[PDB]
Amino acid sequence: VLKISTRKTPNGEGSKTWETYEMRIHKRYIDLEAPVQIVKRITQITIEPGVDVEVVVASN
Amino acid sequence: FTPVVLATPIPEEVQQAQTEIKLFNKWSFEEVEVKDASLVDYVQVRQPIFVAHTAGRYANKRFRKAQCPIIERLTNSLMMNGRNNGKKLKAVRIIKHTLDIINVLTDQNPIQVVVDAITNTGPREDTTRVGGGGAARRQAVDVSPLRRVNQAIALLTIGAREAAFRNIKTIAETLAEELINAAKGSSTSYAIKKKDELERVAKSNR
Amino acid sequence: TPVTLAKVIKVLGRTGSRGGVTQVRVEFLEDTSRTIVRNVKGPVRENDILVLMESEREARRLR
Amino acid sequence: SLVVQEQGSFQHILRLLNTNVDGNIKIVYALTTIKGVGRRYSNLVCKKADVDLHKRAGELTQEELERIVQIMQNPTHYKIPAWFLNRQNDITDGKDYHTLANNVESKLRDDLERLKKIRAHRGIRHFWGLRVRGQHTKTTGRRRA
Amino acid sequence: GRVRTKTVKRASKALIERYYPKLTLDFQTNKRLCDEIATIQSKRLRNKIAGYTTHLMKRIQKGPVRG
Amino acid sequence: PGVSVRDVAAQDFINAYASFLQRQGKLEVPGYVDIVKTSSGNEMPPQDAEGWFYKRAASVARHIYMRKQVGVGKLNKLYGGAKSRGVRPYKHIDASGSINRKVLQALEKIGIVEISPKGGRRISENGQRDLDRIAAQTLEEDE
Amino acid sequence: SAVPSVQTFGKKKSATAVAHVKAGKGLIKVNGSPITLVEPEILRFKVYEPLLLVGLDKFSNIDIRVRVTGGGHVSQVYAIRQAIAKGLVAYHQKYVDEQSKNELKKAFTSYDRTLLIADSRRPEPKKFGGKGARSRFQKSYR
Amino acid sequence: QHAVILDQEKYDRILKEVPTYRYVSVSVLVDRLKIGGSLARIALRHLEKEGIIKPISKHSKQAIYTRAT
Amino acid sequence: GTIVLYAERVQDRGLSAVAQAESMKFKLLNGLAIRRAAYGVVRYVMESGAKGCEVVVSGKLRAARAKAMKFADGFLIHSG
RNA sequence: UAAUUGCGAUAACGAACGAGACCUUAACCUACUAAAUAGUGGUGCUAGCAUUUGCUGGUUAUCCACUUCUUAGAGGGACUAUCGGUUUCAAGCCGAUGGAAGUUUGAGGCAAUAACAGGUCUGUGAUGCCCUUAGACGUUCUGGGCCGCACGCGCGCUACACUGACGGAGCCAGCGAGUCUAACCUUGGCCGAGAGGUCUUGGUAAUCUUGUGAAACUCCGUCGUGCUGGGGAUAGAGCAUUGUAAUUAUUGCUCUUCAACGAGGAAUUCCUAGUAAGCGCAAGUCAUCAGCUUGCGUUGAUUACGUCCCUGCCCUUUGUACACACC
Repeated sequence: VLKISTRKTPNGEGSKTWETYEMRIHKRYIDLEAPVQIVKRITQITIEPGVDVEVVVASN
Repeated sequence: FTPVVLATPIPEEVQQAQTEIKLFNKWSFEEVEVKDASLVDYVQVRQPIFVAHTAGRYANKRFRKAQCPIIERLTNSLMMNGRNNGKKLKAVRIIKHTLDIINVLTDQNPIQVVVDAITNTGPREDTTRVGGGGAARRQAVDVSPLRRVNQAIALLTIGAREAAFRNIKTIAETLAEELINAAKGSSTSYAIKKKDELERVAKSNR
Repeated sequence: TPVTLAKVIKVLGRTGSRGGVTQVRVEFLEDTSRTIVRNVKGPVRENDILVLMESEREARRLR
Repeated sequence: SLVVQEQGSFQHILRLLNTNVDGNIKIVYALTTIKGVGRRYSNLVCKKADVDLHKRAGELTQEELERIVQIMQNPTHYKIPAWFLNRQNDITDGKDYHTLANNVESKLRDDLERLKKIRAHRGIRHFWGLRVRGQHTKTTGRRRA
Repeated sequence: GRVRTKTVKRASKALIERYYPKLTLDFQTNKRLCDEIATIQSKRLRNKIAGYTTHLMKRIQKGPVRG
Repeated sequence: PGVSVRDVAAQDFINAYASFLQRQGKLEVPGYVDIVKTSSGNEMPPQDAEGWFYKRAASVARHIYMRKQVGVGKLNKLYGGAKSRGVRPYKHIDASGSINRKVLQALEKIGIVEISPKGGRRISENGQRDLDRIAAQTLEEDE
Repeated sequence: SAVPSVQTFGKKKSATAVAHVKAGKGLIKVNGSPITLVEPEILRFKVYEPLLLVGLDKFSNIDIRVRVTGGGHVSQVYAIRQAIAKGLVAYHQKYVDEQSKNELKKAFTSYDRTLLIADSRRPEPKKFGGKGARSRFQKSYR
Repeated sequence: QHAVILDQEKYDRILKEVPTYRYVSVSVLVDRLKIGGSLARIALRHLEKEGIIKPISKHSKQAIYTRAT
Repeated sequence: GTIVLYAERVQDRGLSAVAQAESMKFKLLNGLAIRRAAYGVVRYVMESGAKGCEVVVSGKLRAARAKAMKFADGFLIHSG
C-alpha cells in the first residue's frame, strides 16, 4: 500500500485540512515446469493491459 | 486438597489456596458484608477474583460499571494525575501492598476495611447549583447510591494522593492510612472531612 | 440520629436548567404505605435505595 | 549490613580545596560541592583512591582524604583518561588540565577575557551580556538577570 | 438512532403486497426469498430490507398493519 | 530431572551465574570497566562498580543461549535505554559497542560462546552444558 | 506416528498466541518455558486462572505448547490465558465427550474475563487536527 | 535534621523499641525516630538477624514488616 | 521499433466529457456565445444516450465582475 | 431520528438532488482454493541437561504431511436478531439473552442548492491588464540577510520529583522506507568511553536491514524530602560527523558551570472507550538539522448516557422604515 499525504490547499489558507492518496500494488507468483513451447506460449497467451508479467529462469 | 502432579510442577501454595476457594491475591471474598444497605447491589464484593486487573468493558451501557469489583474500581482511581495515567500494573502493586499494611494494622479482612471506607464516605445528601437568581443560591438534593460509591473512591484516592506527595510515606501507606480512618470515620480522614462538609452544607441551605 | 431508607418505584424526568437534578418517586422501605417525591444528584435508576436526611420535604421543579 | 556506629570518629563539615564540604552527605555527592567536580568525576576519583563509596563524607580518615585530593588535582597520573577532563589542549600551554576550586571562575574569566581582548565576535557577545551561541533573542531570553 | 429510510420501507411494503404467502416470519428464510424475487445491488440493503419485511410480518400476524 | 536455563528465573539465573563467574577468577575485565557508562544514553556509571561486567556477561550468555545468533549490533540495542536530551524529548539510544564486544570475545576464551555461521556469535556445547549445570544449582537451592 | 494433538489460538489486541494440546504428561509451557515463570509479574495468576476454575487434574493427560507474538506485555498475557482455555474445550470437543466439554465452558463463561471469546477492542485512527483519535490541537481565537 | 550515622545510643532505641509496634516500614523508622532512611533499609536487613521482626511482604517499592513472634 | 502508436476512433464522443470539454473551448473560441455554446453541447449530450449532463462556465461572462453560469440537464448524482 | 430520518396529519398526489444507500479501513470464519519470499507437526543429521522413554535447542530446504496461527483471493456473516418493558401500543426508544460485532458496528472517503469581493498571480510553460527589459525588477557569481532584541501575543518541549530520579537486570509492537548507468536501507567482523572509524555482507525487497529485541513499563538496589542525586537553562574546554563551506556555536559525543521552576493570578482549550491521558516509533521534510506535522501501535483510566443555564447554528412564530440587507 503506497501512501501519499498532502495538504488540500495550494498556499496556506484555512483550517488545516489534509488528504491521503493510495496506490495498491498486488503481487503473486506461480510456479511451472514446462519445456520449449509452453514457456513463451504461456507468457504471451496470458497478457493484459495493467498486468505486469515477468518470468524467471531458475536457480541463482 | 488432593495434590495432583504433572510434568510441569505448579507450586503448592498455588494448588491449594486456589482450587479450593477463589481467594484474592490470597484474601477471602466470603465472610465480607457491605455493612450498609442501599449501597449493596453496587459495591460489588460477591464475584471473587485474584488480581484487581481485568480487560473490563464498563463504558458501553450506563450502569454496567457496577458489576466491576470495588477493589479494581479503587485501583483504577489510583492511576491518575498526568504522570500516572495508564500505569495500572503499578497501581495493583500499590493496592496489593495497601491491603497487607491494613491487615497488619488491625486484623480483619482488608477487603472489608476497604468496603467499610466506601460506605462511610459517600455523601448522603449534597448541594446543587440552583438558579438562585443573581447571587445564585443552592438547593439540597440527595445523591445516588452509584454516586455514593463514585465520589467516595474519588475522595479516598485524592486523599492518599495529595497526602503522599512531598512526604516520606508511600502510596500504599497513605492509602492504608486513609482507608483505616474511613473504615471507622476517625474524622482525620480527608474523605470523611469532605463528606461531613457536604452534608453540613446540604443541611444549611435547604 | 434518625435516618430513613427509600426505594424507587418510578423515575419522572430531569430538572435543573443544566440538567443536573433528576426527579424520582420512592417507597419508605420500612413502611410501604408511604410514597414521597425527591430530588437527586447522581444517576438513579429503579430499585436503588435512597438515604433521606430530613424525612418529609418532598420538593418539585428545580432549575 | 553496615549497622556500625563509631563514637567520636565521625566529623561532619570538614574542609577541602578551600570549600566547605558537608559530612552527612555521601562521598560521591559530597565532593561535588567543589567548583570543578561533578557527579561522574567525583564518582571516579574516589574509585582510584580506594575509598569505600558506601560511606558518608563525615567518615574517611584524613589519610583517605589525602589520597583523594592528590589524585583529584593530578588526575591523568592515575589512569584517568583525558576526555574526562574539563580543560584539555589548553591554548597557551597545550597540556590536559582539569581546573578546580576558585580556578573555574578564574580560567573562565580568563577565557572570556582572551577572546574579548582579541575582539572576536563571540567575545563581543559575552561583553554586551547577550547570548553567544546562535540561539534566538527575539521571543525568548526576557526577564533578564 | 436506527430509523430505516423510505427506500428500505418501500421495498418492504412492496414485497408483502405481492408476496405474502411465500414470505414467512423468519429473517434467514426471508433473506433468501429476496434473492429469488428481487434484484438488489448490495448485501446489506437486502439484509436491511429483508429484516424490515419480517418486522411487518411479525405484526401482521397480530392484527392488520395500518396501510 | 533434566534442567534447562529455560526453567530458571531470569533474575535468579543471571544473578547466580554472574557470581559463579566473578568467583571463577578468569573472564577478562577490560582496562576501563571502572570509568565507563555502558551507553551514551545513560547518565552515570553502573553502581555495582566491582562486578557489573560479570552481570552483563552472564545475561548475554543466557541471551545467546535462547537464540540462534546475536551480534554486537543486536546487543547494543538490547541494552540501550532512553536518553534524556534535557529540555528536548526522549528517544531510544543504543548501548556501547566496545562493552558488548569485549564481553563476546572474553566469552570465547572460556568457550561459553563462539563465532557462528550467518554472522554473530552462538553458545557452544561447552557453554550449553555450563549454563545447564548452573541452572540446576539455582533451581535446587531449596536447602 | 504423529500424536493426537489439537491447536487453538488466543488474540488480545495485536497479540495472537498459538497453542497446541497433545495427549501427554501434563506439561504447560509458554515460549519454551514453564507456566510458573510467566514474569509480567502481578498478572501471574491471570494465566493460572484457567487452570483452577476447571480443576487442576484436567491437564495431567495433556501437553500445552503456547508460543506468543506481537502486542505488548499485558496483551500477551491475556492472549495466552485465552489460548489455553480455548484448547482444552477444543480437546474435549474432538477427542473426548460433549458433556465434559460444556462442563468446561460453563466453568469459564460463568467467570469469563475474555477466556474463550475475543475482546474486539482495537485502536482508533488518528485524524488530522490533533494528536489523538478524538483529541484536538488547542485553538486560540483572537 | 535526621540521623545518617549510629550514635550507639541510637542503637539502644532500635533494639528495644521496634518490637513495640506491629508495623515497621522504611518511613516508620523515619517518622518515629530520625533515621536517615538510607540507614533504615540497612536497619531492616539487620533486624532480620534472627528476626526481631518477621517478614510477610518484601519488595523494592514497599517493605512490609510486622512485630516479632 | 520497440514502441508503436495506434489510432482508434472514439466510443461515441457524446459520452466522453473530454471531447465535449474540448468542444466547448472551440465553440467559444469560434466566437460563439455562452448560453448558445453551452445549451448546444448539453443537448448534444442528451441526444447521445446519457442519463444527465452539466456544463458550467466560470469566469467573466459580461466582463468586469466575474460570474458562473450553470447549464445542466437530465439526471445527475453527486455524492457516493 | 444523527438526518426533510421516519410514523403519521393531511388540498394535495407522485417524484428527483442532498441525507441514506455507496466505497475504504478495522473487527469474525478450524468452510473453499493455495504457499521455500508465511507457518506448524513428524522425520533424518546434531548439541546440552537428565539418562526413565523425557525437556530445551541447532540444521535454508534431509525427506514426508498438513493450513491452526500469516498472507489474499472467492464467499459467508447482522438485519439492532430473540424475548420482554413502553409509545398513537405506529415510527421508534429502553432492558435482558444470544452473537466476532447491536453507539449510523468503531473510523473514515464521497458529498446538493446558493453564496463570500475568504486565501492563493510566490506551484503551474494557467492567465487579462500595467509595470520592466541590457546602469534589467531577466539570469548568474562572491559575501551578507531572512535567526537581527528594552518588549506585547499564539502553538509547543522539558519540568517542579519518592505514583520519583539514577544503576543494573527483565523484554514486548504496529504503521512504514530502502541502490542504475548508482552509492540507498545496512546485518555481521574488528576498532573506538563515546559520538564515530574501517573490512565485509545481504536487499530493486512477505526473502536482506528487521523479531525494526521502541519507549512507557516489570523487577532488583542506591539515594531519603534536603531548590536534594528533583530540574537542565546559561556558559567554558575538548573529540568527531554532514558539506565546497559550520564564525552568528548545523548536529552528535565527553568533562565542567547547575539558573528559573515548591502546582501556577483574571482567564482558557481539548475530550465519552482501547476514548482521554501518558509512551515511544515509522513516514514527510532531509547533504546535515524535529521540541513541527501526517500516521502507528504499547500501557490504559475517572465521569456522562443528560440538559438548554452560557456560546453557537437549525426550524417555526413575530416586528421592520432593513434589500449595498444591523459594518
